[PDB]
Order: sequence, then structure tokens, then C-alpha cells
Amino acid sequence: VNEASVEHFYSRAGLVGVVEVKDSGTSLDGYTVWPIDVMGFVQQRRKLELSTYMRFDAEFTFVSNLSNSTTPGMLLQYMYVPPGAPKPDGRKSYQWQTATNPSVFAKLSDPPPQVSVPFMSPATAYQWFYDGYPTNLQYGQCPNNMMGHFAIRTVSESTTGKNVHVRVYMRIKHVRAWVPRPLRSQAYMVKNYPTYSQTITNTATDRASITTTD
Amino acid sequence: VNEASVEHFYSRAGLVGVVEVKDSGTSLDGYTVWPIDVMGFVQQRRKLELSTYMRFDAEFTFVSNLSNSTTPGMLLQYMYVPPGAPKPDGRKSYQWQTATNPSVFAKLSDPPPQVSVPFMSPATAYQWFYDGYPTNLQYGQCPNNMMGHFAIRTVSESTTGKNVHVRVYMRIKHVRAWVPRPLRSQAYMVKNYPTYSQTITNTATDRASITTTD
Amino acid sequence: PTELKPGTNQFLTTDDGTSPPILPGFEPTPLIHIPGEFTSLLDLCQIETILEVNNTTGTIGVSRLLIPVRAQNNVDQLCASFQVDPGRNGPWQSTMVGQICRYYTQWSGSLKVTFMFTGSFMATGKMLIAYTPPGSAQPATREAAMLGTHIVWDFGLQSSVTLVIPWISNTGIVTIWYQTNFVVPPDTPTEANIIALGAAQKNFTLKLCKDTDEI
Amino acid sequence: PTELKPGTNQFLTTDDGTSPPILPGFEPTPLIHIPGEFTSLLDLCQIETILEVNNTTGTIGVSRLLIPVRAQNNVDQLCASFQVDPGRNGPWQSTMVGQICRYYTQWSGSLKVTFMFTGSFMATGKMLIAYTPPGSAQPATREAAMLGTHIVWDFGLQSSVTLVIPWISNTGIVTIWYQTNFVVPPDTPTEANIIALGAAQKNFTLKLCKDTDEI
Amino acid sequence: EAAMLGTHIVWDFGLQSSVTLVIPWISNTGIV
Amino acid sequence: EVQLVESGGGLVKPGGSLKLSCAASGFAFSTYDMSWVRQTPEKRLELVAHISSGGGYIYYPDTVKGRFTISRDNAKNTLYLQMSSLKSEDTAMYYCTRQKGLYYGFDYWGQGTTLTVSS
Amino acid sequence: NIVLSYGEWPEYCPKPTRPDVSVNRFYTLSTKSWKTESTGWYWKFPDVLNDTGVFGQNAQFHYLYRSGFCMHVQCNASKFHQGALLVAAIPEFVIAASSPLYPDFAHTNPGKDGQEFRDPYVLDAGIPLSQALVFPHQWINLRTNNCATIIMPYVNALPFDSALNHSNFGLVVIPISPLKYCNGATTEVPVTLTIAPLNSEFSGL
Amino acid sequence: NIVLSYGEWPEYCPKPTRPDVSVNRFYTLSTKSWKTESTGWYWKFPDVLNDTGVFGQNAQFHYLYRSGFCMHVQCNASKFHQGALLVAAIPEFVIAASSPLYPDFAHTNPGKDGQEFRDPYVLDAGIPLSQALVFPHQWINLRTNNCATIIMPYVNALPFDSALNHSNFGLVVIPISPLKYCNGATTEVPVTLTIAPLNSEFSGL
Amino acid sequence: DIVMTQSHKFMSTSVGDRVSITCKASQDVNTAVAWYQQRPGQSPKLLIYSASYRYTGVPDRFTGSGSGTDFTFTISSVQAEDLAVYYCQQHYTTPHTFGGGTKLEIKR
Repeated sequence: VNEASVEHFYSRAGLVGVVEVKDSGTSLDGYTVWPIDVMGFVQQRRKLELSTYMRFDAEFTFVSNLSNSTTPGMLLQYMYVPPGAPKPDGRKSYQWQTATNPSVFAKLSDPPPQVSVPFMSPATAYQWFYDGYPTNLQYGQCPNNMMGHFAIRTVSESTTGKNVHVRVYMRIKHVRAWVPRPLRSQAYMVKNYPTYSQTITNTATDRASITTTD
Repeated sequence: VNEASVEHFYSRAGLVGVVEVKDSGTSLDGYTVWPIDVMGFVQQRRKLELSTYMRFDAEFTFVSNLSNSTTPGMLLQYMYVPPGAPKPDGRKSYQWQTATNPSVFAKLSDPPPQVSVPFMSPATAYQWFYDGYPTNLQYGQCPNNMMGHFAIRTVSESTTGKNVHVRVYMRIKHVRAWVPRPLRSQAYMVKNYPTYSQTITNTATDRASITTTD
Repeated sequence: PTELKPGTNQFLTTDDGTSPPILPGFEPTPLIHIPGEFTSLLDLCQIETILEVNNTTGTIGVSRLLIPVRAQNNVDQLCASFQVDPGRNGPWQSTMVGQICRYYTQWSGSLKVTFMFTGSFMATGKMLIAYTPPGSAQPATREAAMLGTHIVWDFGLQSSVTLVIPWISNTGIVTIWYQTNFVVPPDTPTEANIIALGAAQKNFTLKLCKDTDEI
Repeated sequence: PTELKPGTNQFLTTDDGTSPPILPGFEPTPLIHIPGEFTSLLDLCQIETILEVNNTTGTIGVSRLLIPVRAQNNVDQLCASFQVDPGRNGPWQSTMVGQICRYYTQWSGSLKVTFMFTGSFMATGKMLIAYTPPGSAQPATREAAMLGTHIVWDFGLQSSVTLVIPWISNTGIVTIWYQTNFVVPPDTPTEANIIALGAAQKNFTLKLCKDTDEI
Repeated sequence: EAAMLGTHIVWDFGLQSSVTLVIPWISNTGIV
Repeated sequence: EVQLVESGGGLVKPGGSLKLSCAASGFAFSTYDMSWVRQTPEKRLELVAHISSGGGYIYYPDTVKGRFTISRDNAKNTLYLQMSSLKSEDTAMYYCTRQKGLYYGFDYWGQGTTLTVSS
Repeated sequence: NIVLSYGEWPEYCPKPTRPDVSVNRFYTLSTKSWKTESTGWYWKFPDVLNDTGVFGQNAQFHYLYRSGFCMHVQCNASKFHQGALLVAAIPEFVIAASSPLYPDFAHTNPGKDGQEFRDPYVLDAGIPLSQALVFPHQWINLRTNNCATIIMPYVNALPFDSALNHSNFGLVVIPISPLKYCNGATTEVPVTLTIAPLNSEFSGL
Repeated sequence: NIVLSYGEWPEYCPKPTRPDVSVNRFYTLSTKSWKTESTGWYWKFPDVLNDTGVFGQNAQFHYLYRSGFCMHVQCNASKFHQGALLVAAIPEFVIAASSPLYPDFAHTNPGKDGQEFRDPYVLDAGIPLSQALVFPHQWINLRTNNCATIIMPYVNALPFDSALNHSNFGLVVIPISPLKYCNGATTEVPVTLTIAPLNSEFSGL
Repeated sequence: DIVMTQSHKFMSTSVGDRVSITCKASQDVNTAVAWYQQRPGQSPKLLIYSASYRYTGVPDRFTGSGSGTDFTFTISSVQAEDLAVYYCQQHYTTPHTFGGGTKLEIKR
């Protein structure tokens, strides 16, 4: 009876997205920027749309290693670009320092970094469904949900030969949900819009007749 | 209403300067001395000149690694030369030991060193604007603001082949500000003097007429 | 002066730990009262949602929600039947409790099933709704059904009726029999349609969260 | 007997931690009272600073601070106008509140805008100062303006006047119309100059520190 | 749509078989 | 397809200053880093200056450091090079190139313009 | 008899003007005809009142407002007709497009005349209809009751928001069990609607 | 009417000699003529009193002092002149040089005759003028008031400091709105200044 | 800086033949190197960058290989259009540096 609570139901930490720097091979750029998308996986998306308005603090962790699952010591800079501030142009761009961009310097050898993001939205809660136009690409888009981009880079000075994979985990604390919504039957087409395929799929799997059971 | 406080406004830690030992290539010297300059970056300089007199304790951190962003264990000596004591001549100079020069011995493998400097000035507060001569190069120079040079060197005995970059972060605690000053419109020419370019730049971006808006 | 136990540096996926605030002295936008806050899924299981009892082949859509009933010129016949497992694939997939019981390995508790009658105001008849305990096959003919649990439901008087099933654990059958012919005065549509509504009672419980296959 | 959590050795840029004193037993030079201590930026937003309403092309300098007003031999004309966004590029960049609102992503609260009249003691006239709410275009002619918010400002009597704007969140226009001709006795300069002063009210607030682009 | 903005009453047969409309005023002109 | 043109190059006497301006069309011009490269009469090639895509980072070699200046305008699709105090060795032909980052190879090269420092 | 949405009465939020007076009167929208083939309708107000009455005169010229609605739907049919309707008020109702790409603006804000569903089974929002009872709803069952009434308070994240952009919610009428009538009976059963905004406010003329 | 700088009255700091007596008298500096073309003036005292009076006899022969000032600026013009001045006392006033390198000593300590600004818009310190109101200031507006008065206490880090080196602050008079007058009126409007040091102290003869 | 030196200021071959040029690094550059084609009176084109990988559109007869401080640029089949000066680059670190150049010779 305590596992039906909305607080426990959203509890556990999960994989929000996998990003890669890849500075070694044909792509030498040497950093990456990962806009925070909680909807990333269609499984995590279908449990969120259950509720229309929800207010929660997030907590992150970055599990990193090379392509060998081998983790030698080499330094990484995890920066958090808050919503409304400019993004880094290139691996040396002066945005990588500033002041106001909170950063985390962690070697690979260390156990994974961890950090806690507060509630960033202007409105008193997030909205997963916003009717009406922000001011037809525009229809139903919340401008106020952006949580920031978590730009990453490897401090070591020039062109290491090592592509560094990294995984990003999220978990939701202190969650509070408002008016409920029925779960989605139809498959998803694209990320930001509900649009569903022409051909409809039934909700229940058919049987022989209105009568026969099993 | 708590993010407008002068204490929070100067809070966050930032990059005061980047120094390099470079004992490997054409320059074999093997150490460096970095006079503490809070004004180092024109961004941090424009927020300080907001206030004329201010009194604060500082706290430092040194994030170090090789040119690969690779951090093998090798020993470093971070020494702090207090204001008014002689500087090291060369990597073996007897100043590197003495007594009164507080030092920090930290391997690269360890997480970054950290240390807390007190308030060093004779006067009850720093002065970012001092009129009048200390006794025309002299005009407007505070002799009493020197905070010390943070000389660094790598203990390993002779000519390692490794140039070691190092970054230096500062954050300001317990700050107290006095009489306010308007922000600087004109661009900076040189470090220690206000001197501004001949050609003046307007403060506001012009429009078509006194009338039209947007 | 401490020692480190064997479990030091592991990162455990369900951590329930603490973490540094990334932006100290930041002020979230304060709350205001928003109506409707729901604190637990176990209230949603208690609201009734239309059930697909039809779900046959080629039934297209929005016609799958209702079971047809007409004058079949036969006194004792089996109108429709469906087993009572909420989680198991079948009719109950269209309910609510059907869906959020795909997210939990085990459930329990009583269920409630409600019927409506859409037919015209003049029509009259009798349906015998009979429930079979989970360890038995569905009845042969009503004389076997009326011996078990049942309620005779009459149109002209009672337009909706509720059948509480006693128990389910983690199977049972409810059938709908014609008790009498379907009788109507002249100039009236001859066939009605019955819709069903599933819901869970108060004591329904869930256990051991698990992610689902629906998608 | 302890275990180490996943966040051990990270160096977090906004640390709010503690550090060893490098020189123990050292005595800072003690305080003395210095007048003027200011504890928060939000007092600076409340002092008025000259505003550049002119900011046109080729206006050189120190002439950008004041709007000219003369006898234009026309009764109803638009003297000058400027939108009310403090952060947005424009006139407000010369104020104080204009500058230290470039350091914060969001602001709010009422503003205050004050006018002075520099003309000679003999001169007389009437200006109609009208403010437009943020969701509308600036008025066509005064008959559209005098219907909105406005105050008629008279020279010979009142040499300075204050207009509080009700609200701003993170857009609005204030215009200055000639109500009547500019009337002067003989041997008097024919054109005056009006200067404006912006300031923030008590309830003005700031949020989410950010470094700026001004430099 | 112009009428329902003015004075009006919706009158329903199956329930109410008679209904009364008081006109506010007449002096010595108006339309229903 | 793509066009990199330059201008301003020509004979000049020692000490003078000259602005080489490069103009581009046929691609999105704010998404690429840019650079200058000069080819000595011996055809020895060497770098000149570098700027990031959005103006974040600007790099100068040690020889030209402080003597030159580079800037770009994403609105005008131009790349400007302000260069003064010309010595003898500053004569060579200057190419206007394009990159996707710091360490990517230079894919395109302007037709190049000569420069000459003499009395 | 009456369904208070989410168990609350709409109320003021303690200078915004309170019109009261003549925006508290009922408005009677045009009468939709429910045939045997017809499927669904929806409205999505604050929209429907933007043109009509003195209300639209407030909502067009004000930059912000707060409001709450009392809506009443009744269906006149003789006793020889059968069939049933589902009436539900679904907050934050965002529709979608079918694919073989966004919904045309005529489908987003229909106006006072409502709109027809393309796919009532999925609501044309993608969610199934069987579960749409989770929203506040009332059954109009032509052998029992002919009227359905709902009071929906003001539900939205911000205290105030504009009428020309964010449409606070929507309303659906879906004939779940189709209409049948014996020969000679009237072919169409009319459906009418009535809305009476409660506790409205406006600001920023 | 009177602006106390930073909301305080200058006071003694509880053997330094307190002269009182004849260093409390007003001093009347030479009268500057404000033309239509003229721009700005500044003084930067303790300087201005180093030569004059008995005060300069104290400040030259003492190694340390503490002081505070009451300064009064008034402008005599008939009612047919227009124009306005800004009067502000800006502590720790450090000037700069234009470039196409340091300011000549005549610009650092002008003396009793003040100095003209090269660039009044930027104050020739680099900071904009629009914001210079952040310092204690008073408006002299030739249609309203002809006088401006300021009391500036002793503001400096150390308790005492010498008069020949550190100039505690400065004073500016900038004609923000230029002067215009109809033909025949007097061509120049004079500006005068008066300073009366308060609570002075001296030590180390 | 870091100097990239090429062994041969000239090499001779004929059409259909196979020629391969080297490059030598002042220190360890990892795999970062690039090879350029400068035809007479023309802007030098990019061919092969970062050891083996070749830029989009370069014909397949152009190959390269190496690692560390020793590199190689291989022409499977020489053609007429192949006459021009070649250069090797170091993009491993800033500042970039180019080789002295190598000129082919077709002797008939």
C-alpha cells in the first residue's frame, strides 16, 4: 500500500540519455552539449504524461569510461549551462569559464560525480500539455520548461586519441503531481508532438467471438 | 530578494589565472611565479570596481594535469610567498624551503589542493581607487594591496619531460563593501590604469529617430 | 580514525542518498494552490472506466465498447462473457486498473463491475448475470448458472446494476444470460446495447513495481 | 567504519565548503567605521539616474541625455517616446537599473520615471504624458492617448513630475505629446530641454545571477 | 445571436407549458 | 557551391597597415571556424590567425602576436584582418580558409591575395 | 445531479477588475443536431466566448484574466429514441494530426460552432476513449436523464493568463452508443449548450 | 535643501591638535564664468586649501590630518536665462588619459582655480555621466533654485592621511543642459564656491 | 613548436607507377596529420587527414597510413593530374605546422 504512492512510483533512478565526446577519430571536435530531455526514452515519457502538472527536483550522475570499459585517470569538465545563458562555441571558447556556470571537475578514476538541480521553471509547476500558441510549428510548445544543457569537455590540452563515452542518470525527488491524465494507447511518431499514425491499433487483443473465453 | 545581496553577488568561485611550468621543451626552467592578480580578467574586474572599498578573505584551488589531460602521480610543491618576502631565484634556490613560506605538497593523483588566505592589507580595507601619489608612473597606485606570489615547482629531481599546466580558482568569502561606484562604459586599454581610448563609444545603441520604437 | 567497509565506491541505481545543491541561494518559484492533486495511484483504480467486452475481429472502433442485445427469438442464450483477470490480456486492457496493473507484479482485492442499458424507454426484459468462482468452467445453461451467484436484472425498473466480485489474488468468469425475451411495443428499435464499467474496491492493493510491455 | 558515496572527489565550482587557514595565529588589521556601507544591489536600483531618451544617429555626446522641446507651430504632435523594458537594449542602458539588470535573467516590479524642465522661468505650456499597457501599439493621436493613462503636466506651475508605471515582468510605451503651443514673452529663448530620470520602486526584485555581455 | 444578447428567456415545451414575460416599462415602441 | 574571395592585398611600404577582407557565399557562415594562411616566396606555409565560429576563441602565433587583429561578422558573411607594423618577412600571399573546429584540416582555400612590403 | 470538478468551487484570488453584473448571465450557443451517423463535438473555451457578448469585449481588450465556468448540456428527445452520450471536460486538451505536420488552426480554436472529431475512438489526441472517464464527466442517457451539468474551476499553473493564447480546457460530447429510432420519428435529436462564467476577473486594459 | 553625504555628520575620532577657531571660517574661491560653450569644472580638495589661509599653514607643516568639508555652490542669473547644472561630490576621483601615457600633474591637482573637462560625457574617468548621480548630488536649475549645498564627511581607509599626497575626493560642476539667453542679456553667468572645513585635526608638526 | 620535416624535396616516377612519400615528426603527434595537394598556380586542396582517413570526394587511389612520429602517403597508380607539391600537417596541437613540401617528377 506504500508502493502505490506517486512519490514512490516515480522514485528510482534511470538512464535519461547517452552522450559521447568522440575527439579521436574522424570527428576531432572534442566536446559535446546535451540539452536536458526527460522525455528521451518512450518508456519514461509514458509514465510522465500520466499527470499534467508536476513539480520536482532532480539529481544526476555521470558514469564514464573509454571504449574499452577501461578507466584511466584523465580529467573531465562537466559544466551546467543554466537556462538562458549562451552555449560554448568550441572546445576553447571563453564560455567554458565565466563564473556563473557551475562546473564539476572529476577524474575518470574517481567514483561518479553527482549533483542536484533545483526547480527551474518560472511557473509554479511544469506543464507536459500546454494548449495554445506561445505568442503552426508553435502550437503546443512550453517555452518555460528548459532545464539547461550540461556541456562536457576533456581538459587535457590537445587531441587526445581517446573517445570517451558517458552515461547520464536522473532521479526525481520531492515530486508532487496534479490533475491526472489517461495513459497513451497509440504509438509515438515524433518527439515534441502527440501526432499518431493514420492506421489505428486496437487497445485489446481480439478473440474469436463475443462468447468464447480461452 | 536574497540574490541581490552583495554577499551572494560576489559569491561564486571563478578562474583568476592560468599558469604553466613548462620544464620540458625549449624552456627548461622548471618552475614559475604567479603574482596574485584579482583583476586578471576584464569580466571579474568590472564587477569589483562597482565598490570602492572592500574587505574579504580568499580561498584558492589548483586544478592540475599534463598536456594530455592525463594525471599521473608526480609531486608538486605549491609555495605561498607572503607579501614582503623574497622570491625564488631558480628551481633549487634556498628560498624554496626556509620556514615562514607556507607550502602545500600534493601529488597530481590527489583531488585538488585548497587553501584559505586571510586579509593581508595594512589598511582596514582594500582600495581599488587610490587618488594621489604614493610618495608620473606612480599616480594612482596602491602599494598596500599585494597579496603574494604563489610560486610553484615540481619536486622530482631533474628535467622531467612533462609540461604541467595548472589552473587557479579563487572565491571570495566574508565580503563587505563600501561606497558604491558606477560601472565602466568605456573599454579598457591597459591593466593598471583607467586610460580609455580616444574615440568614444556611445552607451546606448542608436535608433532611427527620437520617435520610432521597434 | 576510521576504516572502510567492503561497499565503499559502488554507485547503486536506487540510491536514496544526498547530493550537493548545484546553485546555492537559489529561490524556486513558490507554490500556489492547484486543484486536483492526487497523491497515490490507488485512487485511480477506484474510478470506473468503460470496458471493451466486444473486442472481436473486424469490430472497427467505438463499436468495441458495447455488447449488443436484441430479440433473438430464443429464451435461454449466452449473450456475452469475459474472464475477470485485470492484468491478463483481454477486455480489461481498456480499463484504467487494467493499465496500471501492468506496472506491478502482484495485486489483490475485490473488483466492481457496473452495467448500463441504452435501450429505449419502452423496452422491457430480464437478464440473468451469473458469476463463476475461479476454479470452474463457465456454466452450460442457465439452470446451471442460476444455482451459483447471480442477480436477475430487469430493464423497465432498474437501468444500472452493480456486481461486486468477492476476491481475486494475482480466473473467474462473469456471464450474461437471457432470462426472457426482449419485449417492445410497436414502433420501437428492436435492439439495445449494454456497456460495462470496471473498477477496483477499497481493499485493492499493488506490489513490487515493474516496468511494462504496453509500448 | 564508513562507506564512500558516489560523489566523493569532485571539485564543484560553487563549493560553499571550508578550507584550512594558511597562516594560523595571524591577526587581520581590525575594522573601523567607514560611512556608506551598502549591503545589497537592490538599493542601487532605487536611485534615479539620468536616462538617454535621445540616442539618435549623429547626436555626439552629452547632448544625448535630453529631449528637445520647442515651439513647433503645431498643436498636437509626438515629442518623444520610448519603450519601458529596462534590460532590453535601448535608452535604459544608460541608467543604473539598466546595467545591473543585465546581470540577472529575470526581474519584476514597478518602475518610476521622473521629468525635469530646463526652460526659462517665463515659459509656459502643457505636455500630455501618456502610458500604454504592454499589449498594444503606441497611440495614433492624443485623442487616442488621453483615453488611456495620462497626466497633463504644466510648466509654469510644476517643474518636475513623476509617473509610476504599474507593473513589469521580465513591452509598454510612454509617449510625450504637445497639449498646447509653447508660449513665451518677448526676449526669451524659444526652446527648452527636458531630461528624464529612471528608477525602480521598492518591490523590484531580481533572480538567477548571470554574467553579462556589456564588455 | 443578436437576440440572445438582450433580454430573453428560453422556453421549453416538454416541461413548461406556459410562460410569462413582464415588459419593464412603457410611456404613452419596443418589440417582442 | 562555395566562394571564398578576398581583397585589399597589394604593395605597401614598411610600417603601414592594411585590411584584408574575405567574403563567403554558398554555406552557412556562422557555423565554421575561419583562419588565414600565408605562403612565403619559398612556398613555406605557416599559420596567421584563427577565430572560432561564434567569436569565442581567437588564436595568434607567437610571431604575429599583438601585431595583427582578426574579426568576423556573421551578418555580412565577412572575415576581416587588421594588420599593421609590416616588416620585411610579412610579404607572402594570404589564403582565406575554413574549418569545422580547431583541429580539423583546412578544407577550402581562397584563391589568395599577395602582399608586399618594400620601400 | 451536479459534478463539481475536482471537488472545489471557483473563487477569487486575493487592481484586477471584477465585472460581475452582465458577464454572469447565461449564453446560449447554437444548437447542434445529433444524427445517427454523427460523431462527437468539442469546443475548447475560453475560445467560444471571445466573439460573443460583453464577455468578448472584456477578453479581447484585457491582457490577463482569470475565470471559471458552469456549463449545462441538455438534449430534447421523445421517449421512442434510444442512445447515450458521454459528456466530459478535459483540461489542457491538445489535439494531433493523423499522418499518412500539425493541426490546422481551424481545428485548434473552432469558435462558437464547435468541431467534429476525425477519430472519436482515440479522441484525436491519441489517448483511448475507454479511459476518458478519468476526467469530470456526466452520462446523458436518453431513457433516464436529459441534462448534464458541470462546474469547472480555474485550473492552470500561473494565476492569470491571456484568453487569446492559452485555452484553459475543452469539452467533449461523444455519442458512445449510436442513436436509433423507428421509422417516422423525428430524424435529428438536437443538442444545446449553456455556459455562465463564474467569478471572472480581468486586468491590464 | 541640504544633502548629508552618506547620512552622517563629520566628527572627531577619539595628541592630535584641534585648531578650531580660524580654520572654521568660510573661504571664497575665485568665481568661474559659465558661458554657453563652457563645459565642466572640478577641484579635488584637500588640494584647494593647501596654499590659502591659515589652513594651508596647517596642512603643509603637519604630517597627518583628518578633516571634513561643507561646500556651498551658488549661481547668480536673472530670470531670462535657462539651463541647469549638476553638482556632485565623487570620492576617490581618479582621472585618465585619452590615448590616440599618464595625466600631467596639472590635471591631477589643479589648485584653487579648478580645471576644465576634456570629455565631460565620460567624466574623463571612463565612467558614464548618466550614472554619476549615484554619488551625493544636487541639482541647480536656473528656473527654480540657485544654490546647492553638500556636507561630505571624512571617508578613507586609514584614520589619518597626509594632505600633499592622497586627495580625499573631488567635486564636479557639469552644465548638463547648456545655457541659452536672448540677445542683449549678460553673456556670462558666474559660478562661485564656498568651503568651510569641519572638525579638522592635525598631528606631527 | 613542432617541426614536420619531409625527407625528399623531389621524387620521380611515371604514369601507372606507385609512389609513397613520408613525413617525420619532431615529437609524438599521435595520429593527427594531414596531406595537401597544391597544383601549380592553385589553392592547395585537402586530401587525407588524421592518418588514414581521407576527405570527402578524394579519389580512392590516394591512400595514407601511419601512427606516432612516422607517416606515409601512398599513391597506388600515378596519373598525369598527379603532378603537384605535397605537404604534411600537424594538427595535434596549436600552432599548426606544415612540412617543407614535396614535388613529384614524371619522367617519360
